[PDB]
Amino acid sequence: GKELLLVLYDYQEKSPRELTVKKGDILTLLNSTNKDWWKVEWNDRQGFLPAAYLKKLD
Repeated sequence: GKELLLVLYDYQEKSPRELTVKKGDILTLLNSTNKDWWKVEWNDRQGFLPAAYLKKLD
């Protein structure tokens, strides 16, 4: 029950609740109810990334 996401562009965190990711990383979607910010899971981390940086793969 994992909805996968592709990171489209590098992103550097701007708060302690955000992730830093690189283009091509594959994440899991946790919550898409905010149009601008999605909560995601990657490695052992859970945090936010801007929705514009992500593509749903399912």
